[PDB]
Amino acid sequence: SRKTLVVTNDFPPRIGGIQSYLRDFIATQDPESIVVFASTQNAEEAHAYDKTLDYEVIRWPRSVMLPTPTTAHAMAEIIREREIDNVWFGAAAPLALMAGTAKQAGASKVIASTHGHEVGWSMLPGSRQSLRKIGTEVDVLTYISQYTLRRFKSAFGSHPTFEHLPSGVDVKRFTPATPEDKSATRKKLGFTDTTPVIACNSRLVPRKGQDSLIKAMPQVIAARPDAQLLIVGSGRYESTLRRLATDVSQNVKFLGRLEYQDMINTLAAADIFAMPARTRGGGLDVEGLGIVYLEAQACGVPVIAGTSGGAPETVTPATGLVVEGSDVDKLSELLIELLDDPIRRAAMGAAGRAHVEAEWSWEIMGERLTNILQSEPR
Ligand SMILES: Nc1nc2c(ncn2[C@@H]2O[C@H](COP(=O)(O)OP(=O)(O)O)[C@@H](O)[C@H]2O)c(=O)[nH]1
Repeated sequence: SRKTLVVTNDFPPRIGGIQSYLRDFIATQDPESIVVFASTQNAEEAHAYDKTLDYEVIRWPRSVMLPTPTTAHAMAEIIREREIDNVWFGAAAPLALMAGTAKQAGASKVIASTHGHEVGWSMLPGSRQSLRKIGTEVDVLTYISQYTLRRFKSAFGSHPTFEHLPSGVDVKRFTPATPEDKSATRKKLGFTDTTPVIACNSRLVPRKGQDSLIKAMPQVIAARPDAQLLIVGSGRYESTLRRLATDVSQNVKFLGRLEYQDMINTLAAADIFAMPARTRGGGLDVEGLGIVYLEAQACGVPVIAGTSGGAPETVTPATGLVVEGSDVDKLSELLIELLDDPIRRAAMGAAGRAHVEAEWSWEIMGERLTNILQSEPR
């Protein structure tokens, strides 16, 4: 059994996307075969958190872990002391620039994980050269979607083998609602069993397409007068969204940022989950994957996804629909059509749940990581 050291600046108790990614991936592995080397933002909160774990965390007593000689030295010592076989950089740029030292220290395999940022790194000349240096020193480069791969593949070069490793979804916590729970949730919101409910859970920023949803509502409301768009989340774009929703205000609910379990109950009680993501920022503001799509399918709820980035990759023709956010006529048509067909909706949600259980759970994704970390080097 090969032993892995994960080297990261992004680790709990701090809250974030990479933090969740690593935490949930590490928990899929045998805890005796895992050591973490992480920076420390608050010493007493880090110690309190590390004591809840069944695997070792070694804290680097700096607020940010940077690719420096002292950090590489410390990483090297751990590699030899703990007899490390795999070195895993939880985020490729810039920390995986220490991959050379990992090989010098005696590690037989170096893995680096990309997420969203390396797409932006693909554009600048010097930034692109750092991606090349990482690529020459890393044996396995993981990516969240076929879209992100296409964007940065040539920057990294052909030395590493490229492996698909997106986040999974907890299929025991994101689970279809009982008729009891769903009915009670709706009453909590001031709705009934018959209220048409569209849910959008996401940060309130232009690219998520809550603006597109709001502009599609007049037609939906005309067709289904009691239809409700639930906007779950917070963000800078809220005030613009509230202004867009002025004339449809009776049918749009800004629920703000909900507690974790309330967010799951609200989602599971919805008829449709919609988030018509578009690409903005000159091609830089993109949906890398879209975990919310996987969470909706896990709750057995039909999905409307956008054309942005890796968003289409989350759904099948059986489980969800892919739409252009700016196409308001089509988005409205799709929502009304889906709201008027409860048989199709029941079929799409069932297929969505089966889809995540077959391809997107932490059990499935954990098996993929096991394969990467436990296979002999080529
Ligand atoms: N508890 C809670 N979680 C939310 C809320 N809005 C979004 N999220 C979570 O934030 C995550 C969003 O990730 P993702 O979809 O990938 O989009 P990203 O943030 O852009 O990367 C998902 O896991 C959501 O469940 C909210 O209002 N409450």
